[PDB]
Amino acid sequence: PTRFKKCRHQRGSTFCGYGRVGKHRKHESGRGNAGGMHHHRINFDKYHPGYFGKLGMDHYHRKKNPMWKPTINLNNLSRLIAAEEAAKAAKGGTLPVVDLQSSGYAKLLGNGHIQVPCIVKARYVSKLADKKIRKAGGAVVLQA
Amino acid sequence: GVDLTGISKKSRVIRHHTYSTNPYIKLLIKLYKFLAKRTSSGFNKVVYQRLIKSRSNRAPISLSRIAVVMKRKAVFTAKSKAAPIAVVVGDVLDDVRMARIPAMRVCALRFSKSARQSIVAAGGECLTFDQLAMIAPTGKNTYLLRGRKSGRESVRHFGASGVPGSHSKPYATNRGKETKRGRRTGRSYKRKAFRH
Amino acid sequence: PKGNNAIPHVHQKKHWNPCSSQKGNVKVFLNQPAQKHRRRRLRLLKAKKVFPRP
Amino acid sequence: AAFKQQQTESFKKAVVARKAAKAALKKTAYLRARKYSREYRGAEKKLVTLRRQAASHGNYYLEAKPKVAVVTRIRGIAKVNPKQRKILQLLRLRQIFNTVFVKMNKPMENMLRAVEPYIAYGYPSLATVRAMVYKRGYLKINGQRVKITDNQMIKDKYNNVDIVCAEDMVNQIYTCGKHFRTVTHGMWPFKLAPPAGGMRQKRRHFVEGGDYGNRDTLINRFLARMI
Amino acid sequence: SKNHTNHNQSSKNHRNGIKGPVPLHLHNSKRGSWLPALVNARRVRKHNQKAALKKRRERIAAFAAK
Amino acid sequence: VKPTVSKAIVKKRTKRFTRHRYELFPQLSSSWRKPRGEDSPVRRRYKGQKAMPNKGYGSDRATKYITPSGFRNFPINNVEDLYMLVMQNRKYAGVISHTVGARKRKAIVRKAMELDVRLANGN
Amino acid sequence: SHSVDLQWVLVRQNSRFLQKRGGIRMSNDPFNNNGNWTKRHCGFLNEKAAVVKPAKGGAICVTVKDGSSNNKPRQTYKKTRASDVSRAVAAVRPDLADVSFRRARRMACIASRTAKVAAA
RNA sequence: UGUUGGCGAUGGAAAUGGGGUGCCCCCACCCGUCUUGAAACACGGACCAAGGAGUCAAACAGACGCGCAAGGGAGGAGAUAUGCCAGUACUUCUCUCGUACUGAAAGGGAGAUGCAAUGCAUCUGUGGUGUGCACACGUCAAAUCCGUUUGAUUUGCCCAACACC
RNA sequence: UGCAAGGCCGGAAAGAAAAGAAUUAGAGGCACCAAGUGGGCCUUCUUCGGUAAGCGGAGCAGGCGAUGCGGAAUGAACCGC
RNA sequence: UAAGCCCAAUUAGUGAUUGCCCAUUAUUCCUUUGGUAAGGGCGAGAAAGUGUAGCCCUUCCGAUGUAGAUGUGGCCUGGAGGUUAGGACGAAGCUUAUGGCGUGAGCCUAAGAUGGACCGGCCUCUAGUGCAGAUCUUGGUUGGCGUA
Ligand SMILES: [K+]
Ligand SMILES: [K+]
Ligand SMILES: [Mg+2]
Ligand SMILES: [Mg+2]
Ligand SMILES: [Mg+2]
Ligand SMILES: [Mg+2]
Ligand SMILES: [Mg+2]
Ligand SMILES: [Mg+2]
Ligand SMILES: [Mg+2]
Ligand SMILES: [Mg+2]
Ligand SMILES: [Mg+2]
Ligand SMILES: [Mg+2]
Ligand SMILES: [Mg+2]
Ligand SMILES: [Mg+2]
Ligand SMILES: [Mg+2]
Ligand SMILES: [Mg+2]
Ligand code: NA
Ligand code: NA
Ligand code: NA
Ligand code: NA
Ligand code: NA
Ligand code: NA
Ligand code: NA
Repeated sequence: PTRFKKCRHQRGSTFCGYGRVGKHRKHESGRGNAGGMHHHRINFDKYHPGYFGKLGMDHYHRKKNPMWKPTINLNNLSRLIAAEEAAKAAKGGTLPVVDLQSSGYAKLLGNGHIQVPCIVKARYVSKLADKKIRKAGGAVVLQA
Repeated sequence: GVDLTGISKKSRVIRHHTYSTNPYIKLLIKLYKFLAKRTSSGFNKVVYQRLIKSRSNRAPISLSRIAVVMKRKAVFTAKSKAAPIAVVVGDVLDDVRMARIPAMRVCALRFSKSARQSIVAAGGECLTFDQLAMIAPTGKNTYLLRGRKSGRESVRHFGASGVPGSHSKPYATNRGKETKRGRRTGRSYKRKAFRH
Repeated sequence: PKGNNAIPHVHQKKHWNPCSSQKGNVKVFLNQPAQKHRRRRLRLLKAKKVFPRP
Repeated sequence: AAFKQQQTESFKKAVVARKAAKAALKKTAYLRARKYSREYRGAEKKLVTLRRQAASHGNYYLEAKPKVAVVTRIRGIAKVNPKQRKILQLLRLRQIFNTVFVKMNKPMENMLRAVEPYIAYGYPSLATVRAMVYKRGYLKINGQRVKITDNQMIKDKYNNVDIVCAEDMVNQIYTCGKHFRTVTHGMWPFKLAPPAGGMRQKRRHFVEGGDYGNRDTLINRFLARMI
Repeated sequence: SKNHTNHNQSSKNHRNGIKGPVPLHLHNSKRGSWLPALVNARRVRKHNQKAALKKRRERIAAFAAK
Repeated sequence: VKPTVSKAIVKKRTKRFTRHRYELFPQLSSSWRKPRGEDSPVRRRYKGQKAMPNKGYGSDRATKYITPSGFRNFPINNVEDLYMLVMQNRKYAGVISHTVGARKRKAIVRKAMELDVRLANGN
Repeated sequence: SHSVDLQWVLVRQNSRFLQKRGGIRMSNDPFNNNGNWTKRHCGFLNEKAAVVKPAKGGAICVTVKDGSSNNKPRQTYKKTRASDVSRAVAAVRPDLADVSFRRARRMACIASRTAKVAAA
């Protein structure tokens, strides 16, 4: 809305908040990111360390679909089980089955304490996750 | 003329009234301003002060944190006394990382649907502030709680990233762009990770 | 006095804006509901014509 | 009507207690004033006899050094150095013709010596202290400037069994008692009028024919035209 | 076109005052000190933490039992 | 009806604050504009110049908005407007709007006379 | 379910009964005994209400909202010396006694003056 | 807070405030600008009307308002009320930002306690210490209409937050 | 069982006397977002260059710039405020 | 025989205390406005309240300012969604020794011996939204001048 802007508060004041000594002029420092090495060096070096240079190897035709690999944690595993099966679950008997690749995940990581034993089907798994789930009472089955 | 130099630098910036547009918030403020004026308790004064604050200064709290602090208070309490009422001026959100919790009475401005369901399933009650004003008009036997503020992305961005000792994130949309010069010793220099 | 902002890459340095000297290069969507209505009407007519085939 | 009856009964009980407290405070103030008057007379007489005894034998009598000073600001707020500005702020003389009582010890004398061209000071008398408390005495109550109008305000402000009336305040200030700092810190700075009849020269020392500096017990005539 | 002065600088510095130093008990880091003593201090701190946990457990048990 | 009595009205200032130098240019209006010239004598507060409005010229709140008759003005547009004035008789007087016609003005004046409501521009 | 405090918060700033002319705020409400725009006198939103009105001849009619038939707009208000009028009002609303007393006196005086100008 | 006179008897009245013009005593350099400094022998300046200058889009950030919350939300498109209606009502699938980071890369990937030295056992749980709202339990002052307040402090748990590990 | 370091437990405490033995228009700490400015000039003391200067260059503080009012007949900066 | 210069007094060797003139300063009284504000209440009168014609009463302190920042139930202009109203018994526009109100931007009434068909208040929404000066733009006028 134009009625809330600062220019409506400034009608009658000649300079509009820019001063009589240093006026409001077109481009007093250059256009764009000009001068990042000469006269804007302090700004660049103190707020954006690492802007200039090269690092690492190249990869000419990157495709992200072969690189798809999302992750989920043991203490988060309960989002993928329905409430009734979670209540019915108990170590030593019949456990719920979780399909990570159908739920949208690829790798199982092992942070935290597992809140319910279950059988997990995953493409990948880590050492700690495998060990912890085996101790809890569930199991992990590799899929493709 | 009186010499009062630097006397405006003693002035403090407080709020004193709410910017919220919520009629129910206004009704709650009307109740607790009266209570804070006519009652000697400090609980009412603190609650009134926190109802006036902005949304960013009323951070949400978690069910797991509520359970943990309540248990740590309960271990050292007589076996015949009753547990207190957890009070938060803010929202209560759920935690999927904690499955089983005790039965607690909680009062808050808002509950998630999942938080409400979890509390009632465990065996507790979700109260409102007008119900609290009738159960505990002075705030006796209550636990006043606050939610966590650090860990917000804005807080982690505050500062200058290129001065020694500084570990704040830069404002950048490409994650691989600002590495190299000023971040690796192979380039000109690397900013120091520690300073006394 | 540029403080702590991002480094901008807004990419608007060609003659896309139509003015007194430039034709422009823009595309607006102000005919979206009209075209949606037209498509639905055509589909209904075609189904009526080819009935009883799916 | 139970609430109204309880309220009116409580109020009827409170009024009589207020009257009784007034009655007791009056007697306490009377007794203290009488004893202070006796003490002043006795001290004066004792000094007189001691001086006469020395003079008869041909020795000298050395008087006790003054313990209290009264300081007033005679210059306005313009072109003041940072150090002297801070000293005047610490002494609570931020306006012209403001007055305070200070202890005349070493830490305060070395402060008064550094702002001399701005002040006039000297050693007050009982009449001066009494007049400045009765005519132009104000207290600090909840951060406000309140004029002294009865002894109940003094009692409530100071909350000390040694300070319950105005004669207690006068005695403490005059004799530099154990509550000198409490009594003087609980007061607003005195705000006086310009001296009727004029000054001499605010730019010279009193010894040179001007106004600033220490003028001993001649400050009383200066203040008698300002209070 | 090149001039230098220190005229208004003290007043500017004292406007918001010269802030005093931080108390010595805060920001009392030990990084960069003598390593042989640093290592022994770390071992003692670990033992102290274990002792504190045990003491709390004992307190809890006593309160529960009596 | 008579109004409620009040203190005497003081009116700190009666003259108006007019613009600087509007008497020399026909196109300048007399309404007040704040002068912002660097060398302006009115802005710099010289001795013989005209004054600028302050908060100190404000009027006593006990008598603010009271007209010389002792009432305060409330604008009315028809007959039904008098019924909400009939209860605050000694505080408010009605002012008939400029654009109400003669036909309606007759009825308004008659009703106000019956109800004992004062009209500031009645008839 | 929706209380008078909530309704007042909702309508305090704009309503068809609020007349803000000049800098003065009055009330057009037919169930207001004062003309003031306050929650006490806003009789169209209160649960109980009573208003004194002039009736034919020299009669004074008091209209009372008991508070039981609200949500039935055609049954919300049932009709009915100044001391008697005040006692009638105080049954419904004790805090409406003085204003109703004064309003009854004013209505009687208006009737007498109208009879005077009728004779003249 | 009363008392005594004058003018005013319904007029072309009297009175009190506004408004207009003249006069007397006093006060008072010409506006806008740039400049350390303008009344300047420094630039612009005969009169009036109408017009005349921080706006639209797009990326990011901080503060404030609102909805939902370990999740939030589309967009494009479709379906039928719908055949006044460029609006409103409804929607599967997906996509995107977030819940996890780190390495040039091949790649790897975060709980606590106890006992031991890809180890074993339990799981209602702040990893520890210092400074720390409210609440609970004691104690002492001041004031008191005697009912309680206003203060201080001891201990328990300490929420948010900061310092050291 | 000496010294060093980190803790637990218990005790004392004019909570800082007396000797000129402080005072305070004396609430401490921590962050976030942004403007204008980056031509200065005068005076008191101290001064370097220059014959000197209403000249050039510095140190400490106060002013004008950004400010009227009362005085020095008049004056950016003097005296009082 | 200073109305000059250097000293010194205050009504004069008679005996306690200040010759007198002038500030946007000091003291005091009245009014406004704002607080890091402080208390009380809930015959005409009182609203549980940031901000108004302030809910009502008492109390204390501050008040200038260029470049610059911020606030305002602060003023004004063209249009949209609502609500409440006016007009041939005279709308908009225009004129003023027409007063009243407001610190002010401004609002309102009166008279027209003006006009002849449209338009006001309040709550939200919206923008090509406020002029004294740019050797500003377009139109009209003007002194010089009954002159060269
Ligand atoms: K320079
Ligand atoms: K006026
Ligand atoms: Mg290379
Ligand atoms: Mg985090
Ligand atoms: Mg800069
Ligand atoms: Mg800067
Ligand atoms: Mg062209
Ligand atoms: Mg003199
Ligand atoms: Mg100018
Ligand atoms: Mg992250
Ligand atoms: Mg300048
Ligand atoms: Mg100002
Ligand atoms: Mg300005
Ligand atoms: Mg337009
Ligand atoms: Mg005229
Ligand atoms: Mg324009
Ligand atoms: Na600039
Ligand atoms: Na200037
Ligand atoms: Na310019
Ligand atoms: Na000028
Ligand atoms: Na600049
Ligand atoms: Na410049
Ligand atoms: Na114009």
